[PDB]
Amino acid sequence: GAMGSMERASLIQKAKLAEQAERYEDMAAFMKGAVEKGEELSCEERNLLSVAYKNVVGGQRAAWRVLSSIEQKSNEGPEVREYREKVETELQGVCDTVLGLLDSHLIKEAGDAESRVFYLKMKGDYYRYLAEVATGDKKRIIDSARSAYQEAMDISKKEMPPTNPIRLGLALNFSVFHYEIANSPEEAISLAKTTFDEAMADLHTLSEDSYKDSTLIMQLLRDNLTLWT
Amino acid sequence: GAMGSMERASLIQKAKLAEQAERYEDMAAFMKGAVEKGEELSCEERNLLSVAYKNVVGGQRAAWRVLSSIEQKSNEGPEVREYREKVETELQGVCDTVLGLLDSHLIKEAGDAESRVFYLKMKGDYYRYLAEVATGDKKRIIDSARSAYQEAMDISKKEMPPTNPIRLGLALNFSVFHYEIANSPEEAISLAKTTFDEAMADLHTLSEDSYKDSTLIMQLLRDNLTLWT
Amino acid sequence: LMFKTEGP
Amino acid sequence: LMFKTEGP
Ligand SMILES: Cc1ccc(-c2cccc3cc(C(=N)N)sc23)nc1N
Ligand SMILES: Cc1ccc(-c2cccc3cc(C(=N)N)sc23)nc1N
Ligand SMILES: Cc1ccc(-c2cccc3cc(C(=N)N)sc23)nc1N
Ligand SMILES: Cc1ccc(-c2cccc3cc(C(=N)N)sc23)nc1N
Ligand SMILES: [Cl-]
Ligand SMILES: [Cl-]
Ligand SMILES: [Mg+2]
Ligand SMILES: [Mg+2]
Ligand SMILES: [Mg+2]
Ligand SMILES: [Mg+2]
Ligand SMILES: [Mg+2]
Ligand SMILES: [Mg+2]
Repeated sequence: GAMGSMERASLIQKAKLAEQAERYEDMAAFMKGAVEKGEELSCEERNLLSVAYKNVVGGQRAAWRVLSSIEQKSNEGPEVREYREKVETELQGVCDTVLGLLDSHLIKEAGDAESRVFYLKMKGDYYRYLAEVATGDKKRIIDSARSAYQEAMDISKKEMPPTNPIRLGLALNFSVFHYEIANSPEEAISLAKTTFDEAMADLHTLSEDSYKDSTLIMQLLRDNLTLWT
Repeated sequence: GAMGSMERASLIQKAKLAEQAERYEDMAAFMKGAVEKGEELSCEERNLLSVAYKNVVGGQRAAWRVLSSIEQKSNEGPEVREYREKVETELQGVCDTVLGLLDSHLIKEAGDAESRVFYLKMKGDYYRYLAEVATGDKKRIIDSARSAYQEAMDISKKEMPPTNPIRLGLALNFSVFHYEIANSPEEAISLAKTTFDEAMADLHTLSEDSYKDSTLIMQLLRDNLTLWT
Repeated sequence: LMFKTEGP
Repeated sequence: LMFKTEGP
């Protein structure tokens, strides 16, 4: 814990500043520090944690795909493979760090549905990112993602309205998992359709501000369905 | 030298891959490794070195300006100042690293005008970035930038055509130095005008490909003149 | 090409 | 606002 000497509140404040400065590696290190204070995270703090690591790992995933593509082109010197391995290793270390925060001890202390579903979604996401680069224990990684996503689905279906943005973002990502990772395009399509339709039928209950949040994610479901069908 | 065990050619190849992956911190570390092999750099290699560090320091400059602005707003907790100082320190370390490569020993071994002007321009640029964040020995930093830029100008005026893209990019940056750093807007305007006009009168000598390179930088001179007048 | 997932 | 300088 490099951040062990900084106040929890200062870490959160600095995470917000780093976001404004587009310094996402800093943002993630600050939020890791906050998590390691051992207190549960608020809604805003969970989202800061997620945004920070999503941005960090997103940069690594984009680099890995560029390099993997080049590696494949030259296969149809060791340098492309070596550098792809370097980036791959850094990505895996980021995913392992996020999964370690969730395991020690965010998930076990999350009793409310909004926190527990949020963290289980994250666990599915970061196993999915590991699965994207995996070859050998790819099967066990895939099943770890599936299991986390499914537990999050089961809770969100019992505890959250169908328009809840966390539930919608969960279903969106689990759908992509099904399509791209588990080679289950029909499951992906069914999940996205059923999610969209049940959300549609619940929008009448929402305030204008909730409506905006939910319909934004529904559009992402529709966007994928359009590509998939 | 973390990169001391990698071949010079592999470092260059990996710098090019990192550029494709938009991994500019990696790109700079690879090019620093290549410089530290002690051989002179080719034209392409100099540009790889410059692009890499320009991207790294550009991200730090943008963050510093965001944070400096926030710091000022709250002045008209210590966290904004502390984090601005952190970023500022990281920026200064990058500038110091680049200046150390130029001093040990790129500049002293650069005998051709195209290499010597390129490196002296860089030295001016990285002193300018230090000047942007300086307060106290700001005067000595400013004069170090001025001196490097001026030596580059003197050589380029004796040894390069007025359309040479290195000469044009030098004059562009020295103009901005004059305007923003040295508080000499009239010098900045005169330099940009005289540079543009002498380049204009030399374009007739260029191939279609050289013409494209030169006129691109002339447009940047014109863009600034439009803001400045 | 990447399909839409949640967040940035 | 920043004035144009050379490169990226
Ligand atoms: C009190 C509160 C504040 C913000 C949020 C929130 C919700 C969804 C996304 C998101 C992204 C954020 C960011 N990029 N900083 S904050 C945030 N939720 C709350 N309950
Ligand atoms: C769906 C959603 C997205 C963002 C936010 C949000 C709320 C409060 C502050 C804040 C700061 C942000 C930033 N600095 N990028 S996003 C954000 N809330 C939501 N319900
Ligand atoms: C042989 C050769 C190749 C490339 C260049 C070159 C020139 C100006 C800008 C620039 C940027 C580059 C990059 N972003 N990789 S290469 C490059 N010059 C040469 N003499
Ligand atoms: C003015 C100028 C800009 C770029 C280049 C250039 C040349 C050869 C290769 C290459 C690769 C680049 C990249 N991968 N971004 S730029 C570039 N040459 C020039 N004369
Ligand atoms: Cl490597
Ligand atoms: Cl700090
Ligand atoms: Mg405390
Ligand atoms: Mg590997
Ligand atoms: Mg079918
Ligand atoms: Mg060798
Ligand atoms: Mg300082
Ligand atoms: Mg006047």
